[PDB]
Amino acid sequence: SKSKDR
Amino acid sequence: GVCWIYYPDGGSLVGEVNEDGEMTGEKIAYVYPDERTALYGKFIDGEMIEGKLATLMSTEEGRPHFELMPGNSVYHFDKSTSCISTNALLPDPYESERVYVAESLISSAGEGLFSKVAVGPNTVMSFYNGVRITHQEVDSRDWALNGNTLSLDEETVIDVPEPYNHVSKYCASLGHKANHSFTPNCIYDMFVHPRFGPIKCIRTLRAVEADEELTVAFGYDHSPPEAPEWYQVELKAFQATQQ
Ligand SMILES: Nc1ncnc2c1ncn2[C@@H]1O[C@H](CSCC[C@H](N)C(=O)O)[C@@H](O)[C@H]1O
Repeated sequence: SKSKDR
Repeated sequence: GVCWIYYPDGGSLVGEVNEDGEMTGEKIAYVYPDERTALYGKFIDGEMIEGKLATLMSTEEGRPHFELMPGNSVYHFDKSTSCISTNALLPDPYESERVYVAESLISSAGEGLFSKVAVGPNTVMSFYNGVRITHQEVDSRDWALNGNTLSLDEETVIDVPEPYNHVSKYCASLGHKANHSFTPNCIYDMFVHPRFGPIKCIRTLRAVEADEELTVAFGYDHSPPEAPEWYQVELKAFQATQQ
């Protein structure tokens, strides 16, 4: 969720 | 004779394999995606024990011939963990010839990442190394601590936490210094690095000019809009320009 490019 | 083993990202290990058929010996090399810059020396089973910076000058019957660079430019397999690097200040020599950090052209973006040189599309420009933490952790804390978090896979997030977000404190890689755009000229893409191990890199989608700022799509979840307020803002703006 809380981070780039999942 | 010689074997080359390419990673999907375009980097390779090249050398004579040993009796048991492993990338093991004193004259193995890792060759970066430009097929020129290389790290030459001692590997065991494809792990860089001692790689000295070299240029690939040519191949004869498929065999690579290197020139060492002067210095004692030695590098080592050094996967991060709480520990970002054993050499926080030693730059990636491939990255160093391609990008530099400067004030961003985007108002109040702060710093950004720029091409030193003109390159083609599909060109790997910079590396995104960091400490290796978990999604639960990342997702349990405030956005203010999540500026540099990058999803690696479904178990791992890569972070560059304060104060390593300052180049005078960390400059082994610079991928985290790339700013966000909804009209990017680059993407994050998987990369297997001889020093950092499996990380992500930053690759052009189109030809880029010397001194252009490099931008990527951060790709936060648009509808769970789980993102920091500045991104949520640029999104409203952009979707208006689109709708
Ligand atoms: N499009 C954008 N607009 C405003 N700020 C941005 C941005 N893209 C990145 N940033 C800033 O950069 C952070 C991600 S790290 C990118 C490098 C950063 N500009 C720096 O000076 O260290 C974000 O938390 C945000 O503060």
